[PDB]
Amino acid sequence: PWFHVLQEDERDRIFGVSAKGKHVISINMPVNCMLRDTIYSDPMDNVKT
RNA sequence: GAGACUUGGGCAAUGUGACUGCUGAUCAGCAGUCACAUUGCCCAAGUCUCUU
RNA sequence: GAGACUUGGGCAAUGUGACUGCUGAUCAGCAGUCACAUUGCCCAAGUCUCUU
Repeated sequence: PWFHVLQEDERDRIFGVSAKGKHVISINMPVNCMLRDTIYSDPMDNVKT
């Protein structure tokens, strides 16, 4: 899986004010994989969790 | 070689636990220096007025 | 000399400004290093099947 970290502007562009200090990441699949769409994460602080 | 099992070897992926340094951001607490401002003590110094 | 006026300078208490350094906390992040797990691939032979 290809994970793309979402910077601050896209965070509150797609999510609420909670995405200010709490990071958001994305999940991206190849077309060969069943999913051809992206998956987004819960706005939350540390990337590890 | 393949199908499967037995053991071993090779590679890879991903995750987990621990350690040593390295910086980042924010916040509190402390010291020192320099400068400006207020008025006064204030003498120097020139000008000017009075006058010495 | 008195006074006006100005430059020269320290001193006086007091005010504010700018800079560096010092200890202390939290969070995040980096580069290393060891230890364990699963998954997948490959190969070897043990066993047999299939095929050259």
